[PDB]
Amino acid sequence: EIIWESLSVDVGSQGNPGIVEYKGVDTKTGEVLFEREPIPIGTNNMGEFLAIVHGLRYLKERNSRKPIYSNSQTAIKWVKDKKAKSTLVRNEETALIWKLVDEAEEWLNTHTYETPILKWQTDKWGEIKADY
RNA sequence: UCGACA
DNA sequence: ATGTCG
Ligand SMILES: [Mg+2]
Ligand SMILES: [Mg+2]
Repeated sequence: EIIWESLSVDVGSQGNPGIVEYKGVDTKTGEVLFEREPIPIGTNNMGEFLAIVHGLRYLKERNSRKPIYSNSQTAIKWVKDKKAKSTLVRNEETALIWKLVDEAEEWLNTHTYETPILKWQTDKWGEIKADY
């Protein structure tokens, strides 16, 4: 049932909106494959979205067909739509995350991928392996 | 009016 | 508490 041969991604924050980071781990081993430097202001869902898209890019650049697990129904939908429907205000503090989101959407519109993006089933399996 | 995912 | 979708 759990596809162990996969990349798991999650967001961590302090505040929401607040300081946002995300990371990607090997679901089997728990090895940390990428971790993004904290972004001073963002939302949980923005970070969950950026983590997926970072994973797609990471896997694509490495010619890997592994799926990606996320526990975020929001982010999964945003990635599918190629569109992050965040409510976060736009100002000088949120400019960085909003630039990163814009660039993520732009990646999705300029690349193909066959990577299945799967929902991690927290209720049945416990916390996703990339959890902070 | 909630339900659900975080 | 907030950020999001069904
Ligand atoms: Mg999560
Ligand atoms: Mg989590």
